[PDB]
Amino acid sequence: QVQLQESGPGLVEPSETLSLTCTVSGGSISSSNWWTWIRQPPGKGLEWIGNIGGNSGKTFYNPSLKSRVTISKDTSKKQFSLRLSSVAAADTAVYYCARHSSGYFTLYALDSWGQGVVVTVSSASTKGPSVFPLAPSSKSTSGGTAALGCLVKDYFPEPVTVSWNSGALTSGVHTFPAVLQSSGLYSLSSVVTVPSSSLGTQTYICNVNHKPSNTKVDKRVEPKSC
Amino acid sequence: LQKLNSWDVFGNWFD
Amino acid sequence: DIQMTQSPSSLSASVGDRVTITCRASQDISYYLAWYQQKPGKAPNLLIYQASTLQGGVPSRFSGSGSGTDFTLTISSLQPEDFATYYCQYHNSDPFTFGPGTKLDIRRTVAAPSVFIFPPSDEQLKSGTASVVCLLNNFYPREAKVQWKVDNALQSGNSQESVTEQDSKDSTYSLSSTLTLSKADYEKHKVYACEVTHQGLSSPVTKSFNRGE
Repeated sequence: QVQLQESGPGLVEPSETLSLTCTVSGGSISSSNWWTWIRQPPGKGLEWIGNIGGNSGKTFYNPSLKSRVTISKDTSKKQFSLRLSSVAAADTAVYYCARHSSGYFTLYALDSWGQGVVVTVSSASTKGPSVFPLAPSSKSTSGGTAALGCLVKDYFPEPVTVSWNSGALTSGVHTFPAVLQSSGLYSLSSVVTVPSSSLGTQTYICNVNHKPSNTKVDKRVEPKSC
Repeated sequence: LQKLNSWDVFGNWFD
Repeated sequence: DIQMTQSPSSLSASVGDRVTITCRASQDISYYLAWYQQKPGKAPNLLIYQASTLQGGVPSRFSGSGSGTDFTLTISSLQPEDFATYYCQYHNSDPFTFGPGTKLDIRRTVAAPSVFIFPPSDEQLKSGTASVVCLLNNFYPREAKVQWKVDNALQSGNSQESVTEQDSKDSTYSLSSTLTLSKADYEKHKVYACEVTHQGLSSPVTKSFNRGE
């Protein structure tokens, strides 16, 4: 049935306007659904922003945002949109689109959701990561197990994603939440444990994706040469 | 400001 | 309009348990209560709406009850992948208020960490900074203490740490601690060591290396 794909910028500067768009497949915008926007500030719970009736175009907005929020829809483009004007640091949040299903006289709930867009409000500039290897060695080996990884450092804003060998290596992978350094940039590590007997035969490559900078970087991770 | 009620739900079935 | 509260704010339970969490509305909301599961880093998933209607595709072990102001979500036969934050929501009129969430962790037997240390790469050193990484793998409970020592001098103020979410099968955590120094400071010292204390360890574990080996 309905599937939702969200789009929009990862970084907005204060006092500017944030715009997000959701593209719908499996159904018409013009329908008894209420197309919805939700956000989640860092460390906090979920907050309903507002909705728009797919057929009627009636909009409802959260009173803590209504003067700055506008929701609109375009059936011929299979999309609906959110505009948040005069953004401030407190609008930093993950933003979601969702489908609120309806009955004839009462509503059901948010049964379909977009994947979320991480939005940061800041005057700092976007910066892609530097990727450094965490090489396997004797001091990263336990039994027949070796740990290795990638240090993804000095990027802004969130998020980055990491896969290993294009997603063919998932067992034993740990990608840690990012920390905010005193420089104002983020840093995370991704590690994987593998058979020690594979270091001489198998290639290990971390694929780092930072969409706010359109950065994709593949880093080979090998034992050192001392 | 107006609140979403059963008339709004019902009206959104038309067109 | 509507204020929503949830209780407890967090809990742990064991695999196989039947666990109940609660939601209360500050006003009568009839049965127009929904429950969502939110995994770390993901959009929420609807579990229940109209207080007790199970959404299609959701496992049979989730159920809800209640009407008026007091509601409950019950997870029977609790599974290790059921760790999450659970949110209630008034789903029939604005502002469709969500509760504050209830964080559910899965309880298991104590497991000591495997500890690994990574010297800075030559690449990073060329840039003038040195990051030393200490990794604690697959331990339980979450609480661990990592102390850095450089030539047997306790460090403070120059490291940060991060912890993964629970593993959806074995319910363990992993933790990464990074010590950050300048290239020049890093080249002034020999022995770099991560010291780890944890409920599953009889004495602290120290993993170390000599710079340039």
